[PDB]
Amino acid sequence: VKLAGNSSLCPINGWAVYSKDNSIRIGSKGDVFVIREPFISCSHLECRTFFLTQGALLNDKHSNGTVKDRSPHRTLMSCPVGEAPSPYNSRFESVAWSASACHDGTSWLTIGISGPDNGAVAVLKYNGIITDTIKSWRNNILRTQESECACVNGSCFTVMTDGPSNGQASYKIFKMEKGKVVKSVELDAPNYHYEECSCYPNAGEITCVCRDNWHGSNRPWVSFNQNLEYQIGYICSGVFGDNPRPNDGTGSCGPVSSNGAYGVKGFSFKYGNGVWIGRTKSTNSRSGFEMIWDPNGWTETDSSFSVKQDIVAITDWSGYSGSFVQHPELTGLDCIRPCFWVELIRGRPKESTIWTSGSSISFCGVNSDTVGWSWPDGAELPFTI
Amino acid sequence: VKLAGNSSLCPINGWAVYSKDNSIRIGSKGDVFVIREPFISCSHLECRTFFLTQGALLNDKHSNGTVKDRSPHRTLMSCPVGEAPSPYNSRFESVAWSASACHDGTSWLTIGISGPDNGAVAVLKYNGIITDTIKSWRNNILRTQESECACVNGSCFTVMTDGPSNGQASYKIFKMEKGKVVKSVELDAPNYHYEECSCYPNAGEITCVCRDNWHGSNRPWVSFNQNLEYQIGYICSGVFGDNPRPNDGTGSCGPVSSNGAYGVKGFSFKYGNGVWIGRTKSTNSRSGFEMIWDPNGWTETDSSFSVKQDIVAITDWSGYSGSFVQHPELTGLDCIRPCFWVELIRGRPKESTIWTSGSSISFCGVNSDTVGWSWPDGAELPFTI
Amino acid sequence: VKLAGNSSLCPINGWAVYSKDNSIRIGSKGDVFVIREPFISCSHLECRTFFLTQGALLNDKHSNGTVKDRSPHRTLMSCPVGEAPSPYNSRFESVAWSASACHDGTSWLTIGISGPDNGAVAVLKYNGIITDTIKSWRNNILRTQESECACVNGSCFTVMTDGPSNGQASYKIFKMEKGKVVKSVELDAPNYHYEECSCYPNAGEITCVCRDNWHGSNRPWVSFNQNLEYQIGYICSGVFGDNPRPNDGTGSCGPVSSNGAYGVKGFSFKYGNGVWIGRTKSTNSRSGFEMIWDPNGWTETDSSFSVKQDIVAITDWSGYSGSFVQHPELTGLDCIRPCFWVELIRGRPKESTIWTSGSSISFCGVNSDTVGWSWPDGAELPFTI
Amino acid sequence: VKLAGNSSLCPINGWAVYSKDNSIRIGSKGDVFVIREPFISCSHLECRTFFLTQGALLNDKHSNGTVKDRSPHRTLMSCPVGEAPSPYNSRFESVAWSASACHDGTSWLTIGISGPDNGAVAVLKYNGIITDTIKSWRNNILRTQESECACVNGSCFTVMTDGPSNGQASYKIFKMEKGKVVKSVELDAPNYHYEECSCYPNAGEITCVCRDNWHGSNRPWVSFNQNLEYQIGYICSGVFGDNPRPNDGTGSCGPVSSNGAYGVKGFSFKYGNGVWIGRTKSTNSRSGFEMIWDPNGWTETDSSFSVKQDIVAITDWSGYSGSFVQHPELTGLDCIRPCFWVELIRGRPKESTIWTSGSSISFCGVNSDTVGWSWPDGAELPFTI
Ligand SMILES: CCC(CC)O[C@@H]1C=C(C(=O)O)C[C@H](N)[C@H]1NC(C)=O
Repeated sequence: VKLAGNSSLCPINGWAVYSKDNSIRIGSKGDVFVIREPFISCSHLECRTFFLTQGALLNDKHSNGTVKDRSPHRTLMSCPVGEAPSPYNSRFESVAWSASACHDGTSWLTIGISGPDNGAVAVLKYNGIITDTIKSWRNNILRTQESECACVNGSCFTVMTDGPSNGQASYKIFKMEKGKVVKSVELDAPNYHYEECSCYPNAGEITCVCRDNWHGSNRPWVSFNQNLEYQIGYICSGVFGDNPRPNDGTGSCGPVSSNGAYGVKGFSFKYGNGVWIGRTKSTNSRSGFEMIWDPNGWTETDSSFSVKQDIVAITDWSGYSGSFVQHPELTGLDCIRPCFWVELIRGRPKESTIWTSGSSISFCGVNSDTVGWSWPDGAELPFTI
Repeated sequence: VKLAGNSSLCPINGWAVYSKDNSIRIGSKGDVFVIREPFISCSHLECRTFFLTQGALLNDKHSNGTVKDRSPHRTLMSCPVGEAPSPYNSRFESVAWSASACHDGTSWLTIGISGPDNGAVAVLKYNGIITDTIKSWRNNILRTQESECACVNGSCFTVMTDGPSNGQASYKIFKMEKGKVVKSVELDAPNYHYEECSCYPNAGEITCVCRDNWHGSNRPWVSFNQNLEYQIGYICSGVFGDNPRPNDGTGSCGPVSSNGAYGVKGFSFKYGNGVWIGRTKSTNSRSGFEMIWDPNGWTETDSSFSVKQDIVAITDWSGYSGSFVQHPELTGLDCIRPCFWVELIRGRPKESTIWTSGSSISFCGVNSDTVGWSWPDGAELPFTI
Repeated sequence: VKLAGNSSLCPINGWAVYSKDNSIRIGSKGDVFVIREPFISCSHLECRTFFLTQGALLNDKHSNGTVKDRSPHRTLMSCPVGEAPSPYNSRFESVAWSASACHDGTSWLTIGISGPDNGAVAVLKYNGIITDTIKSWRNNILRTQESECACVNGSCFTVMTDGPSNGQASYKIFKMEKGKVVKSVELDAPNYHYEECSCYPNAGEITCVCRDNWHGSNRPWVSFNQNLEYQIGYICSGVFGDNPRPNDGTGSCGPVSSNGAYGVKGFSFKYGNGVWIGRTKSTNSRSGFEMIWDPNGWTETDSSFSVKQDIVAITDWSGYSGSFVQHPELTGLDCIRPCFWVELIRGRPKESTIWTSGSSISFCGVNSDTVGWSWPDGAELPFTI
Repeated sequence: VKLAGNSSLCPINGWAVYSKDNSIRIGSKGDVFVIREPFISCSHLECRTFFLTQGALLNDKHSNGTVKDRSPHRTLMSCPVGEAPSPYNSRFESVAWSASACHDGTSWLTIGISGPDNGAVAVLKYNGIITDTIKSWRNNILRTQESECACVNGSCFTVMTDGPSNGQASYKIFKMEKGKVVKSVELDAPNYHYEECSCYPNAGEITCVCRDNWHGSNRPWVSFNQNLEYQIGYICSGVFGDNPRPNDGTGSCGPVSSNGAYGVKGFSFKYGNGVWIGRTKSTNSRSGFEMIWDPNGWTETDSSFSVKQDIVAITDWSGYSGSFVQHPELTGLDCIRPCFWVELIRGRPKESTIWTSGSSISFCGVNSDTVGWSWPDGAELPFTI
């Protein structure tokens, strides 16, 4: 039975720890994969951590990591949440160096992009069997979310970008059913920059908060209806979401240029005019992580908010973070659970090692209360190398 | 179908071995988690061993174990009974440094506490999805059973403590249905100290034998109806069940203060006025274990009992122990099976290693006869370190 | 639905290879249990390999193996046929240093004996939960088949022995259902000696071909009905099946003393007055294996037989072997498929290592023709130790 | 419900990446089997990777590899597609130094041949249980596909060879039902040489394109109906498909002798008079790989073709490749989906190590577009040896 996306984000007051895989600590001795962007996505029955791997284990020569980001050895795989991703507990999903995945309530749709930078191609797989293909339309690094795609009413959607990671690039939103692109639209988003979008369903529409790697310290967003009729803008909140960024001053609804000329995959959840923002604690490094509730900051420009829930201390590394959803059909709830996962990145380039991998921690919505704390990766570097 | 807890504990003459995971021996080379409190719990179909990990494997630098007991890496996981807990074979359950779990006939209820000591939050999950949150109400290390909770008529129950592990603390009994607290009661138990409760259902009610870390050598207990109407007291037998403890002299039905101002998670099974006391063989160390049947001993003070069955020889190390039950819905029996597990602690503080982990063995009730013997951990220490 | 054991053994011409796990060779690097007696047994749906482990892995110090045969760490487990037994693919069955198992069409019956030599106890489990217990009745190493028991008409049967491994011992046949011993009989077998029986159903009855460790070079047998009314004897064939043994001279229908004073778990299939005998090739060691078809040989004394199918060369080590059965409920055949398995033992006492473990190979019945060959263990000893 | 093979090959334009296991890169630390000929075959629900192993893991002394190809330790196993084959994730299929496998829509049929060169025997299994045997009829290395067999309307087919791998050999086609040979036919192919056939169903008929190890640079083929009524020939195209082979000149419909006096296992898909040809890029080594579409090149001789899609750069190693198929009962499509896998051989004889193993990559049919690229093994040799 197809996942209805008609309900709304549940009302929350904080975030409860949902999972911590300790991959890198476990991986010191265990056969753990060296990985990146470990995003979570759920079905009507279970939740899985997807991730991309260079096809190498921690503490092996092959973790050498000097390799180009986009190698032909990169693969999308998944394992059950909270488990250290190893070759013994991971299901192969697709060959790719950028990807997303989501479940329509019936089957898994995975989207693995691979090939050369000037002709990369996205392979879509419904229940593991290739169902469609998408080719680079700009011949300049076709790439996608690196987190869950969103499904509604039997249709799933994703955002892909092709073009420079500096100036303008091209952005298309795709609508697919049973792994087949039935429709697609190129956003008319001049002066906007979209990368690694974190999308989620809400009352039959999709919202995505993304990364602006070109020229914005705040994050750009796009929300569209099942017919790909959209709207775009930037979280106006002066609690800037991107990293690097400037100190929290006065925000704006289009690209904040001071310091926002790079970035990190992140997310944000829109509540009315308010925003729950996840972000690194540091303004320079992918260190620390905190959730911030700025009621009415999605439209207003302030530096003030009302709640801050710590997640990872500034003294410990973080990295990519993205959002994921639990549908009522999995929960029994009468709303959609917003949840998020954080990538705790270790090694290069901030640490003196030959490799780079990450741990995940994830949290979920919830009305009852929570607490802030620090759930860092916890590995002692460097490794036997 | 919900688990009816209306039958009573099955009459028993002794305890037959049920399982032994050999985790620490296998861990010498295998990828086994370093763990603590591997309690067992069963559903209407199978039994699983739950345990807590620091997220490190045996024989690996990260099992350094100089970390605070309650680190943010401690996680609750489970694997089939008798298997070595490894990331290749364990299911992630929850992020926690204290917890319990129990199945109600439908799904697993897991309860994992994490967070700082001045406001730990218990996250309750039903079938893997968060269903409730309980906050510390004293802001002083909120903690729970470290063993199977008890379900009856579709409602599950547990006991949590908040406050000091020395003097008076606050104790509450929780009642939840489908992972949600539907009723809670604070016990009016001045002079009492409850910690790491071993609870079990009997005839529609729950009886818990716990640990008094404050000032008792005998174990305190609580029993309660499905409406949290309760009774409390201490095991009066002069066969003191805690550890440390004094030599078996004359008990009392309120905390025996000679020598019992510390302790160890243990259990006991009440039959009528008698008791099966599980406890260590030594009175100073967590070494050896034995089962003891002091009939007319739960209400009476003596030193005399009728049976003693050896489990682990004074010469070997033991540790936490807890009860678990096997319901007729799993068993086919017309009564509830009393079972228990014993944690075989190796390493620190009694050995000269840099870690602490434990193996597990369990036994079940039984009418037929058994044999006393010694099923110790069996690992050679130290390890390659 | 209960396995009907009413059909007869299928007629056969030779044995086709069924499996080979390579455990020891794989075990040089992989995490493989050091095991003994990996007998195979099947249900109505799958076949599984059971085996006993010392709770240790190949190439780790704990395989030190100087440990008594009967240690409290010994456990009964199982993994799918053909797979190397590791703590990552094996199910835990029971704590045991002697064992047997068999499926009745509904659930698995396992029997694991543990405890001291003067009072061992056999734990029976039906679907993993304890259903009965049997204590030593001579207080001298209660012990069992180390191979599949036999089920017919929803009752399973096994043979246990208690008493010395030299002179007269005591022999009992247990009839159990749903894992509960519903009847037992002590064989009245003066001058007989039964250990490690390999039993199989045929035409509603059970026949077991065992090992005489006391004074026989020929194998003793027992066959009984569902009411435990039995008959007994020795394979009369001069193609002596035990090991050690003399050169094939003239056999006798009661113990052949010469050279018959020790032995190895073996099996044999009776077909009318003929026997399919499996035995080692050497007469002083456990090396080589061959299936021999001596028609008119179970009741006659000859040295002559019609067929010999090599299985393991004399230049390679073998060990225990036993029979396991297919039933027409798992096969679709109108008869019972006789199969067998052979244990390839490497290490001590024949080899200069610190451990002993074995690999497994299996073959089945089959009407079509096969080929004799040699399927040895294939590991290079000694190991990294 | 049995798999109908009544539909035609789906029309296609190129090949989308389906999987990459990186087994070598991973085996560098992880416990992965050293394998050869990892063919893929699918059921109506999943696709698995079958491979053959020597019973040894990478980076362990048992991969020493000086061993005859045809050892008694060689086994057929399978694991999900895209996963690294390890004893922890692979299922045991059969003892075999040559094999094939296919699912008939109901259960899997595996064909494993083992035994000595003068009289090997193909053991057939249906759903894990032996269902027939086929003995060498020339006593000179009976051998089969090393790739998926073809199933149609409930009958599966395979091709085996017996005889010299130089001069005339003997070649037979077999039709089986429920793993039982129901009909076989010897090809009347004087001057032809068939080995390691890649077969596939098309419109209720099977087509196989094989290896001529005797005196052919082009590949020989056999197509047959459900009654084993057949036809034979060679791919006439001057786009020589074997390796070694000469530079692409003018070919012939009968064995091209220039340089095709050895070879490598391969495939091609027939569409009308056209042919999709999968082949290595070098004419001397098993290096690189590419798909070429030579329309009107299955019946014609040219050096001209229309499309060339790269799969592995000339600069990297490659190996066996085979066709597998996806049926409509699995895909939902209305036609049979052609796919292929490529074996990426590392080590001996081309590199300086003591072992030989292969990774795998695979691609499927597809109407949308794709891209040529290189997806090499990526392992750094030599290993710690
Ligand atoms: C014996 C003929 C056959 C083709 C030449 O040899 C194959 C060549 C191989 C090869 O050249 O890659 C390896 C195969 N595993 C082998 N199979 C057998 C049956 O031994």
